[PDB]
Amino acid sequence: MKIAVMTDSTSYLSQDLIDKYNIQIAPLSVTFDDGKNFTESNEIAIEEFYNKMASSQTIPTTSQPAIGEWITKYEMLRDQGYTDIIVICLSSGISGSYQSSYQAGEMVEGVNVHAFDSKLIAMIEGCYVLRAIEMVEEGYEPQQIIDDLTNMREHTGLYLIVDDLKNLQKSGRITGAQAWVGTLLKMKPVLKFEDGKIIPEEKVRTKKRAIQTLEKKVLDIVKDFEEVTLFVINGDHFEDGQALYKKLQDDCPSAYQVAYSEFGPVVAAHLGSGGLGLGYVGRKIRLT
Ligand SMILES: CCCCCCCCCCCCCCCC(=O)O
Repeated sequence: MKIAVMTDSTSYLSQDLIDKYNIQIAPLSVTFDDGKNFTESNEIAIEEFYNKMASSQTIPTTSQPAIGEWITKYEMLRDQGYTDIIVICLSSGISGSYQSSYQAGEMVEGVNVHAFDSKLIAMIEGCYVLRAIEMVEEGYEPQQIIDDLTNMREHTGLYLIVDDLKNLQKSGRITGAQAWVGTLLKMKPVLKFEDGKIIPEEKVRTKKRAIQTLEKKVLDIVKDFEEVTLFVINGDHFEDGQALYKKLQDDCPSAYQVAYSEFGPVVAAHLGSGGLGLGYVGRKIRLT
């Protein structure tokens, strides 16, 4: 038995872990109305993408990995000699990448494809990849791995702050007067992941109080977990994410694993400039 673990680009794992464990990546894409297409990888400049998103009158569209990259990746893993492939995808409720990976897993002969719906995104999704790899190293069975990941999904979440009301207007989700009143009142919508769906939670004035609410809610949730791993997922606003990270380091005991990360173009295209998330998992994920 030879078990491998792969994922998509929305897991936003650092290139270090991808090189160390040789994790395969099915990249997503983001295309603008001008024809400019960005394929998610650790080589493109996120600053250029943010500058484009600012210099674009219309919001871009996002694209799941085409029903092809999964096929070649499974084929290469089978040619290398792998009996089982555990695939970790972003939330199937927000994207079709999980469905495309599952469908591609049916057209590849010679290896079992275990597609997993992480119901999350970013490093919170990459935590499933890290746990799967760790438990392959421990000598677990793919069914036991899927069971463990499903149990982990029960104690895993992500809260989010949207800062770009102009981006929400550019997508048509809000009106002009709404955006103006939100800017005047410093209104910052707070959202959360629930069963793979992004649902509203609070509407907090100013980004500072919204960050405090993020911390309060996540700490209240993880107080009951035997193991806690927190993740700051920042955007182009370095100061906000760094402040939240340092506040967590000061407020949380060392028994908590606090980490920092940043999301890429596919997430930024829908979150806008200044978005910031706090995610949690109820396990001690091996981040090295
Ligand atoms: C850590 C930040 C989380 C914010 C995530 C916001 C993105 C919502 C949906 C993701 C992109 C849409 C679907 C991906 C590509 C596609 O299938 O079209």
